[PDB]
Amino acid sequence: MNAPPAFESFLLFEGEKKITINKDTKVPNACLFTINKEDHTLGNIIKSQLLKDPQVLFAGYKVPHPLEHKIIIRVQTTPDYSPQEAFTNAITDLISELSLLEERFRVAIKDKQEG
Amino acid sequence: DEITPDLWQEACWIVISSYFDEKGLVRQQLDSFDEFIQMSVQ
Amino acid sequence: PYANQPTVRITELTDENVKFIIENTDLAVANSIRRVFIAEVPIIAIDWVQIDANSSVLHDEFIAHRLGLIPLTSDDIVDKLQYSRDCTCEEFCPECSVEFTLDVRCNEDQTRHVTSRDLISNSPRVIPVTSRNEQDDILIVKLRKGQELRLRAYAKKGFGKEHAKWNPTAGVAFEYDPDNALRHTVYPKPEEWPKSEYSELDEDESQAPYDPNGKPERFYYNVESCGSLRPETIVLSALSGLKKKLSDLQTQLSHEIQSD
Amino acid sequence: MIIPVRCFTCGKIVGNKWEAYLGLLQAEYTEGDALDALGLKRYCCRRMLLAHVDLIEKLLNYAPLEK
Amino acid sequence: VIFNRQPTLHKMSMMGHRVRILPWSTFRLNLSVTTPYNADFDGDEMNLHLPQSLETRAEIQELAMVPRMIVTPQSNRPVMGIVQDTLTAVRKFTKRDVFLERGEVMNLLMFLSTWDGKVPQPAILKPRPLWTGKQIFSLIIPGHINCIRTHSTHPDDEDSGPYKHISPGDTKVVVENGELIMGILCKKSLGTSAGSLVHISYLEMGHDITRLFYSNIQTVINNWLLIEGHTIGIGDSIADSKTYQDIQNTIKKAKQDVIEVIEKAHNNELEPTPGNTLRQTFENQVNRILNDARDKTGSSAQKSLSEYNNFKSMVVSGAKGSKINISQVIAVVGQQNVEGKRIPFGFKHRTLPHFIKDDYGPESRGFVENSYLAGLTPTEFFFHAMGGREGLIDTAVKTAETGY
Amino acid sequence: IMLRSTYCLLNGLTDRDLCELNECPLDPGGYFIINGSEKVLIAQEKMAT
Amino acid sequence: MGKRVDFSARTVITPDPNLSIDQVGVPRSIAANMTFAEIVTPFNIDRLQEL
Amino acid sequence: QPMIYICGECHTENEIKSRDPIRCRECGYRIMYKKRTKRLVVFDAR
Amino acid sequence: YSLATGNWGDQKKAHQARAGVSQVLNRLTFASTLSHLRRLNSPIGRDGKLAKPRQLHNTLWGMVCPAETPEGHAVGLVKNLALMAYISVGSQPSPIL
Amino acid sequence: IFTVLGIEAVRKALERELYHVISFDGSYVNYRHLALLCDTMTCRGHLMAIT
Amino acid sequence: RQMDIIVSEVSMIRDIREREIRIYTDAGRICRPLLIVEKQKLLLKKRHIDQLKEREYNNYSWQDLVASGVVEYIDTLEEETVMLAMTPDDLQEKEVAYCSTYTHCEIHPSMILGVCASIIPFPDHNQSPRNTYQSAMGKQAMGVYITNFHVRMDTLAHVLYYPQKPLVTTRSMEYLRFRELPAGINSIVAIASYTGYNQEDSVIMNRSAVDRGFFRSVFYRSYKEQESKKGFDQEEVFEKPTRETCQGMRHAIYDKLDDDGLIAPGVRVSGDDVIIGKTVTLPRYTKRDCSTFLRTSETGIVDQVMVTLNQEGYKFCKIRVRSVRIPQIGDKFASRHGQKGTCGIQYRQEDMPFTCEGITPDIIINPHAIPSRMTIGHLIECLQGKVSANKGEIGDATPFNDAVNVQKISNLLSDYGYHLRGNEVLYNGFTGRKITSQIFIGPTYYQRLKHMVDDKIHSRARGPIQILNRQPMEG
RNA sequence: AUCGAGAGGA
Ligand SMILES: [Mg+2]
Ligand SMILES: [Zn+2]
Ligand SMILES: [Zn+2]
Ligand SMILES: [Zn+2]
Repeated sequence: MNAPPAFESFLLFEGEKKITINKDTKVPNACLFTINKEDHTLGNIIKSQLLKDPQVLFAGYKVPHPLEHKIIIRVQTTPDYSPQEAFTNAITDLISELSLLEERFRVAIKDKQEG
Repeated sequence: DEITPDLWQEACWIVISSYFDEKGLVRQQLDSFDEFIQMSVQ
Repeated sequence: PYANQPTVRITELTDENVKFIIENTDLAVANSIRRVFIAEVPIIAIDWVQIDANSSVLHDEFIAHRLGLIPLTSDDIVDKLQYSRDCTCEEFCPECSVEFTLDVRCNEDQTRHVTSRDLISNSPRVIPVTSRNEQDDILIVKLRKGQELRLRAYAKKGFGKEHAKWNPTAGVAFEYDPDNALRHTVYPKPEEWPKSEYSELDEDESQAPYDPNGKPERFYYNVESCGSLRPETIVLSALSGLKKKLSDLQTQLSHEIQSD
Repeated sequence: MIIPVRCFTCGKIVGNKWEAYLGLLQAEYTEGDALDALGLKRYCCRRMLLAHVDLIEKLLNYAPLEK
Repeated sequence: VIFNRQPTLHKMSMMGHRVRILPWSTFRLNLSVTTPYNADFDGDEMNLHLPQSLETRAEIQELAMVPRMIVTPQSNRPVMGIVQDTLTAVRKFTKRDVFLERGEVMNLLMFLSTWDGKVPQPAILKPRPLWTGKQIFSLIIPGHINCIRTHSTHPDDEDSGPYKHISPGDTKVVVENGELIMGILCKKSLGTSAGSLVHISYLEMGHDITRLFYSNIQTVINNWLLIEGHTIGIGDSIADSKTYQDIQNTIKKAKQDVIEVIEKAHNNELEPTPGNTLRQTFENQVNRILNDARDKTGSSAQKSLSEYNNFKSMVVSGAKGSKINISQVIAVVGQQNVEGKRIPFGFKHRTLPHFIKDDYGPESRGFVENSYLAGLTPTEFFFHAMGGREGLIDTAVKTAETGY
Repeated sequence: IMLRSTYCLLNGLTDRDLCELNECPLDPGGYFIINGSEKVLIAQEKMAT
Repeated sequence: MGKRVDFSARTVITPDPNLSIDQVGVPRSIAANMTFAEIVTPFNIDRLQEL
Repeated sequence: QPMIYICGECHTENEIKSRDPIRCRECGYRIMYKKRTKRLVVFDAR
Repeated sequence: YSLATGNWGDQKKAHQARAGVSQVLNRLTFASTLSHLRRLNSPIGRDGKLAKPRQLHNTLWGMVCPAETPEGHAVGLVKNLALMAYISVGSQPSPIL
Repeated sequence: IFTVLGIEAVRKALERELYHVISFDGSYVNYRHLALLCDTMTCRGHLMAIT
Repeated sequence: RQMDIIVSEVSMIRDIREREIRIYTDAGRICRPLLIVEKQKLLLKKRHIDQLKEREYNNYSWQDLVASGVVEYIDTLEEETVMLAMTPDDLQEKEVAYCSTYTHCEIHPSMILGVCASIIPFPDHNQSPRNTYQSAMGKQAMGVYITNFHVRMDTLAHVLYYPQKPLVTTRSMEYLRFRELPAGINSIVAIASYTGYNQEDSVIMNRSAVDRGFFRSVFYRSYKEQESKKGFDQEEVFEKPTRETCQGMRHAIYDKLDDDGLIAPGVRVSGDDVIIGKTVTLPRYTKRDCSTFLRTSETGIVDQVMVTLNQEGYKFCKIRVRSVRIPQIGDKFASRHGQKGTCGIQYRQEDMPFTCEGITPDIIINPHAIPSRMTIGHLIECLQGKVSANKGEIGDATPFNDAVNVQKISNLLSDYGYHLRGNEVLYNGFTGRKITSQIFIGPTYYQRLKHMVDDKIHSRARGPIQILNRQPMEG
């Protein structure tokens, strides 16, 4: 009667975009990234990778409502840096981490199966 | 001869089982209706 | 400001599970990998049923739900198949789904077990795990003499985020800091708690001395496979899918920075 | 009414273990030892086999609608 | 919309809400606004009325909206406060030894709607930067309100001696310029009573700011409780063997004193007190032996509790339960009464066929000397069922006559 | 006729025989079928005579 | 003194920590079946024409 | 057009037109069941 | 008629007749069916607000369940047999006399 | 009290007794509500029962 | 006691102080069986238990136990003259003898409970109102109400997909046949505060478990109809209506019906659809539509269609429609301890908290439901169920059993590598961090109750009105 | 459809 399709949590509706960037006028050099059809899986890793950047002053995320399927990520950086640049570098670092982890897991399987 | 305490806790339940093997749970309904048909109508 | 250099150490590898340790990574990365094991590793599962005849004692949705939960070998085929969202065909085609037939009738007196072995596929690579060449076959329904079940299923690509039938795992054990050194748990009575299998403490000592400067490193995983994929294939798919989500997010991010 | 396919909790397949479980039980295994023989570690899967009531066996005592 | 729950007892049983469309097929309510409706989520249903004109919409917006309904004219005090999980968790959060890491603090600041975007200076900068729970609740607290309260565990002899303004137990809530300077928040500070932080927020700040205050407490504290967690199990119903054996010694006093009194009455050694017959004096004297026993065993169980105990955690926060519940779960369930008296002789001079005739002892007349963890004996079970039936009858019979 | 009573056709039937009439062997009986609707008589308290 | 009314709905209530105190979470089905008569103006002509 | 029914007693295939009293012609049983339709109902195995 | 409607009495005296006898059997779950078949009823009248007939009397021990009772307007008026409780069917006194 | 002392005495005493009933369980009600009830109950020179 | 001229149900009360001997043979006397006691000794010896053990061979039954003078039915009025031993341990010579002149003994005190209260595990560890509320709610729990449900055309019926017998049971359920037609599922319950969606008597369910069939049910609804030929003035008939002859035809399509006017089994039917096409001859000419529609907003599948003749003998049709009910937010669930609550939210397996071995709870209930309610039986059942699942048992939760207390269960649980009190370290599903509090988790028998939100949700905006007063209808 | 009855829910 009122059950949303299970694909709604991860599929995107037409005309609604994956990520939206919004100044935060609160404080300088802060942005809100509203990411649609993602959840804690990406929000947590992006936030923690951003917390590794010493030029990031604030990094946080929230799922505003569990029944809704978007996350907000707030990023504040130092004035010489940009929250968009910080977000990009965090994603790049996560990708490189996962590529390295994948290659090393392949090697570890390789070794386990043959010795 | 005597049921000792160590056996009691299944002696008793054995007894209870026998009761429900004989009577059931709706024995009052069936007995009442049976008495009504065998006696009360006549 | 840059990526971790995680290392991996696989401590057990069977056909049933993989037990490994990731070391020098963040807890968020470890938990996202754990979550992707369960929710974003695609496999093949029956997601469309057509009951042509069902005289069994289980109604049609019961049979359909039961068929959806049978694991299908998805090892090399899942990467090749498309989502039916992405396929340019009609309802079905061999590029986005796999056909199954089942047609059983109990003639003898004596109860017929319609099992996953009766699910006949058009694709030899995608078959029920129990049917793969020990463990018995998954029981779909028991039929009495005169009862009959004839149906036609289609199996599609999906992941556990849509339905648990596309979840390839049969339990993902995840642990870190087996000795409570970070004190992320606070035992009222630490002596009463059993030791972790990964604990490295003498029996007199209940938990490790508190580490003020530590964080979570060295996460222990035991990924058990339901059968559709190998456990190492589950882990490799999980890493690829998590990565590759991050790549899509990056692409959209670049467009959205561009457009401003 | 019939053995579930997956464990409700973890998703381990238990639908191929009911018949083997019963065979082990008539072979004079204890329920725990039988569950150990089938590889059900976790008390969720042990719950699935140990608490199952095979009602389908009773539903098959009725003649079907068509001969 | 107007949102209503029956029975509509007072004006807070119908309040104005703004609609938020959400997926599934239930009416989804905030948890602070459950107390005004007397609503819980065990199958309760509620009614939504949609005003059909701008006239009525403005009327409900300006008169009946929930933030305008925070303080009731019935008892000049808030009608909604902080409730179960948020209250247990804010009690645990504002303890003196709650230290938050940088990432945890940022995670909690994501859930503050009224946040100026400035991360406060941590209370501890070295060897590690650590924020305190009071430091974050200070950000939750609105405006510049000032408030003095006392935590429920505040000792009564602390305000006299030294350490009045530096409390060893972190009781004596002091909020000053909108910062929680000190103290553990609880029902006395965030509940529905008069002079609490929510009341003072409504009086000093408006209803909008107080609405945001409620929402912010709930969101921040719930997302912190995701880290802290709260539970209850068997371990919270256990006491140490010292305590058990103290309680058994107390009960065996109490029975053996009641036997003392029973012989005095049997030998006519007992004289009435003024204003009562000899029966009624004996009954008083036994009931006051057994209430002393129940109170003493309850005290023993209370003092046995740790500050990891979750029963205690929910009782200090005022979220749920009372000390008498802890006593009944751990120490002794106590005397079962029917119509304000001990169990009556429903048989011939007997409460049950398992007792001798004319047995006024504690067992016979419905004293449950066991706890709920120990388990009741069959006679205790029946007498307890009798007392509980009295409660059920009262609940089911008072309604018609109060409603009339 | 009350079901499973002495004058019921299900009286003395085995679990076979009940299933083979499309009856549940675990059905206790004790009720009437009036116009296809299963009716149960509730025992009524009264003050002894 | 009391009567049945149109434009009313009833259903089971559920917790939602992520609503403000003045919010009520409502289903699509109730909201799709309940309506509000909004007057047309040049201020709202376009929006109401989509609806 | 035929609208064949099944007997509740003897499980016999048998055709019955409208305005005909319902009675199986094997065994005279009074209760009959319709056959499963021949349209195509689809189930998502969920 | 009387078993179909539950109005216990002549159909003409449909208001002097006492309803609630002969209820529709609860077939929700097996426990509901068993309990409904072991249900007792105290015709004091739900309107009555005297608690005395609703109290759990000491003499219900072993005869009536101390717990199973509706929590609404009939609390303690609708009762249930204890498991080994058996209601006597009646007998002839002539052998005893 | 009304018969012996009069309408204002019974107004006061009725306030007192209602306050005793309300506050015995530790509860509190704003005095203006009790005052309004007791004034409705005595404004016509006799004891007006709420019936 | 010899089964002589006096039959067993005859009550014989001697009032001694007043010199009456009152003998009762009439009907309606509630009585119960009790073990007779000799000087201080049960008449029930081991020979009786031995013969009872082979009850299926030597046809030594209860009724021989009664005939042996070992058991006696005692009515309420004769209990006033009886001195009962609660257990044979009361007969045992003590340092201070309480009675020393007992006449009867309880077979077992747990027989004071009825059918629904005999389901409760550890009812003597709960507040009594909780036991009453469960005794009420066990009658709304879904299960398999009867084995031959496939042939019954009940107006309403709920059948659970996967009923389970409780892991923690009482010895009375062996006679209630609860093991054979159970009405619930053993769920991995964690009592925790997780996201706030279980506050105030609400539960958080595992979406993945629900996907695997957890507490899934099927709802069967039967529709009657009969075509009446009461007189030549007007006659009804089942037949696919037509737009040209029928007058009161709704705009709903009648294509799902067959020639005979009856829908076929296996046809998916949505709200307001037609399942029986019935037309009544008039005095849009010479026949008016009186078809049977589905009860609105149901959306099931026609399970089966039966046709027969009623008593007077016109056509009579019964159509059973089948609707799968998957648990969702707002569905009511209950344990066996009065702990009821609706589903507040459903999280997937990766969102739920997990143990070191990746066990997620099926249900999460709020700890604030325990303290005021004092349902310690819930906690003891959870702990016993953890022991039973780890041991391969069924736990014994019979009410008054001194061979089972919390300590001995905890000692058993500590032997399986678990914290003895049933607590476990859980990890946050969203972040993977350990929860600072160790959560109490284990198997507990839960019940899905008939009260589903989809049968309760209702809305109105200018619908039908009552004839007398032009006000909205009722219901 | 109306009336009544009963069983339930909060
Ligand atoms: Mg409620
Ligand atoms: Zn395709
Ligand atoms: Zn499992
Ligand atoms: Zn036939």
